[PDB]
Amino acid sequence: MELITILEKTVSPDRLELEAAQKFLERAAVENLPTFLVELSRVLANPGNSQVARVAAGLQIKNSLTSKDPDIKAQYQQRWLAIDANARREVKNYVLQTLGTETYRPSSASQCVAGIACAEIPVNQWPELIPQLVANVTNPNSTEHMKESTLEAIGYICQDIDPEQLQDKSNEILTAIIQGMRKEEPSNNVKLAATNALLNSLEFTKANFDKESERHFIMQVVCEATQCPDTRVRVAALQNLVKIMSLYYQYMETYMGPALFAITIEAMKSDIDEVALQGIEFWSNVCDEEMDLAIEASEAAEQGRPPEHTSKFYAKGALQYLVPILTQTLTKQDENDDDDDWNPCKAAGVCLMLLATCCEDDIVPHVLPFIKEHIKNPDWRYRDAAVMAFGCILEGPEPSQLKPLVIQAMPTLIELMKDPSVVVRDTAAWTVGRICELLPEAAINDVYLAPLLQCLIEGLSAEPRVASNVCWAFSSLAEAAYEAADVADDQEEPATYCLSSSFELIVQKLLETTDRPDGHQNNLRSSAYESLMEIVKNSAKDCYPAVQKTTLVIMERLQQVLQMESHIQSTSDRIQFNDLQSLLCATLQNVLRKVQHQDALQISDVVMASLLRMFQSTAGSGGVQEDALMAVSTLVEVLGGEFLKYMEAFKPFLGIGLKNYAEYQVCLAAVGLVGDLCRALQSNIIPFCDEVMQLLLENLGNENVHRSVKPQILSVFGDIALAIGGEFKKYLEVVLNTLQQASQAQVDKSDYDMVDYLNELRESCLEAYTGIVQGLKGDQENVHPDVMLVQPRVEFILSFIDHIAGDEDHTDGVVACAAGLIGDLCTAFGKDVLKLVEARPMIHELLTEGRRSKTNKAKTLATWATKELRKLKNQA
Amino acid sequence: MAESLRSPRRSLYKLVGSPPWKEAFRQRCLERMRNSRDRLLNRYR
Repeated sequence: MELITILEKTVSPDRLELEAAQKFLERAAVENLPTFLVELSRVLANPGNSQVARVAAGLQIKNSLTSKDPDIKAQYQQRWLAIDANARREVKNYVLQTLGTETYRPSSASQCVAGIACAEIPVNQWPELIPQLVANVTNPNSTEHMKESTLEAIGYICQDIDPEQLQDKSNEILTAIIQGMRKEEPSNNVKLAATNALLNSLEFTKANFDKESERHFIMQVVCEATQCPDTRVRVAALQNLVKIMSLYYQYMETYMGPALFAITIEAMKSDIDEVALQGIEFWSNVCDEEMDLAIEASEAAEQGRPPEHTSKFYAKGALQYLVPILTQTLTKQDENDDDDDWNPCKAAGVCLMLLATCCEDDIVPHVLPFIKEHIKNPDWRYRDAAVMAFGCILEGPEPSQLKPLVIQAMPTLIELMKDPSVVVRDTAAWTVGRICELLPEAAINDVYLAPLLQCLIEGLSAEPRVASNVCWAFSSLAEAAYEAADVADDQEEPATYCLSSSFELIVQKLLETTDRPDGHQNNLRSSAYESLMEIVKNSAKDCYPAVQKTTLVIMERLQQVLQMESHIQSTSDRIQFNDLQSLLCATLQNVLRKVQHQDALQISDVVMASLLRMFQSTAGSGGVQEDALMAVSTLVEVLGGEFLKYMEAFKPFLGIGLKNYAEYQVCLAAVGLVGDLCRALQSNIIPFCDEVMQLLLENLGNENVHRSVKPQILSVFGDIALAIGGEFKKYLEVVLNTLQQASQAQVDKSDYDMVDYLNELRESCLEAYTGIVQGLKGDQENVHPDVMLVQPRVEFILSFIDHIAGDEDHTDGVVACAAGLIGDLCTAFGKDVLKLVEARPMIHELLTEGRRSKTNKAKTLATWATKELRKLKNQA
Repeated sequence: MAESLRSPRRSLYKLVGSPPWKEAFRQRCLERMRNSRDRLLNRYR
């Protein structure tokens, strides 16, 4: 606080008295920054200042110039800068002996000095701190307190400021810090501080590493620093070998083998957890880097150019030393644990999982004997290790080689799922879930499908830890059975389904598990509802009455929530009921889309009533309206033209939704509903379309919406033009100019996100124009005379598509939309467009290349356009 | 074939590995809209 106050702390330290004295700080001292450093700069240099008082000064100093938000104290840095006619130059005389005084800790004084120095370095007008620090690293006395506090301050400075600033004297700092990196200093703590400082200085030392002269010595010192007695400098040295690996992989071929290899293998073999964990981290990072390099090499091979970064295959080179020590680590499972601390065995598991992906199919021979032999060990440790390891290697090797192992190990897994231990059952459930999720052909065999289903349905009533896996095991299995349908001749639905006999029992068991009193553990309830949605989605032609029963039950459950929706006492109530209502609405949509047309009629009334009553919600909130809008967006499509009766009550709520631009999530859903979904009303939306068009124009005027709303609005314009058809007059002049003006926007190639965003805007305008032309022309064989109003605009459309064709950063779809837009102009007029096209042959490139495009839409549209054009030019 | 995402090591353990269902619904609805629009456009040929 103050010189008068700090001496009182030395005599009588307290807690309430310090807070009482701190009241005047923010009132006077913070504002009166000048002639306030002087009083704090005359106490803690004195050895008579007790630790308890110096810490109570350092804490308040650090609070005064450090904060969670930087800029509010950058203002303090600016206020401090104006005082540098005394500031930092008077405390030069103070810091030189404030260090390394009294009790053997930095007492947060070094943290205070770091504030001053990180405040100065953005201006760089007073470099003299660097000699003030480096002088006492080679000083004759070299007391451990001074050296350790100085190196700790250097670390603070390196880790606080933006890395770009400190490059002015990087070489000197690097040369100084390595002097304290030597074991020749008798003090052990100085080694700890030196190792800590180097870790944070790697950010900006790039100019030193990029030439061998210093780097060879640096690597020698760092690697020799691992052969050290103290545990803290061992772990810190390995922690400095990692994050050296990630930053400078390219140079490692001279160091990794002779030095890093043996020390890292011995580290993984270490009995103490820390060193083994650091070795696991190192060898995980090296294979992460090799995976990225393999991805880049694949990209270069696809482009045909040689790769710019050749891989050294460190992880792939050495497996016989890695796999056995890795597997043995899994045997040291903690008997009782909270499953939250990063135990070495979990790291070993994730490292082996990464190794499987990086090494691909060479991992199998090294790990197979352990899995085969220890799977039946009476020691539960080895059973857990064998089951846990087997589930990690599922990725990587192709399913052809892994198929026989799964086939001949499935009988063991089912009986392994029941075990006196709990962790064995948990890991068996995890393994079987991943097996059925990743290798569908292995789990689709009927040799053990019935025992597998029986065991799964029996385990669905078990603890949430295994139930959360049995859900998502039923999923990715039901879908695989749906895909592998015995006959799928018609596109409508598979006539028969491998799960047909058990399907109703599966649905009943899922319903019983959904409302368990422990559904919140491991998000069991949400997983169960998602699994139920996936089950209903992939239902067969058969078992429809199970869907009918599910509809009745889910409708009973949907209206049941409406009471607790009102009876709210806490935010968690809102969280839980919002999640429950969203899941209920999604399941109701997914189950309505499946039932027969006739069956939906008897439920539509109650569905719409419940939906409209729920839509009131909290008088408006993005967490509720989206679900209702999607549900209606499905009901209107499934029901068809009968929606006319419900439209009258619903439309004011739609007019609420359209104006919700503060929440773009509701806006896009409402616009989608307004589009082809509401288009099913055909020539009956005419009374309602006026306010809809007004609101859409307003959403086109207000420039606060998300960038993705505009294409949906253009698509809605096109759909409305298609729907109304012959009564777009007094409306076309209002939208044509808007889309004309919008279409000419441009953005550069600095980010390909902007490139494909512009591509979406292009295609959305293109399809809007196609819809407008189709709607104006009508389905009649003769051309309606009202189409003449768009005639003067055609040349701008051709110029716009030519401007699209000028750039070559295309993707799929735009070519098909261009073909569609060109294929109807000939039908519209047939006498003039044949001579606007030929003046600019650029579209012939799109047409001819479309014939060979890689997608059905583009091929069909380009063939149709070419047939339309060629059958009109022949008449000449 | 690689794919997936390089999540931090903390959350990579015993993961369910399922994307959020809410974002999937929007993509599914967009695909449905595109398919319906194409099917309606096919009626004129």
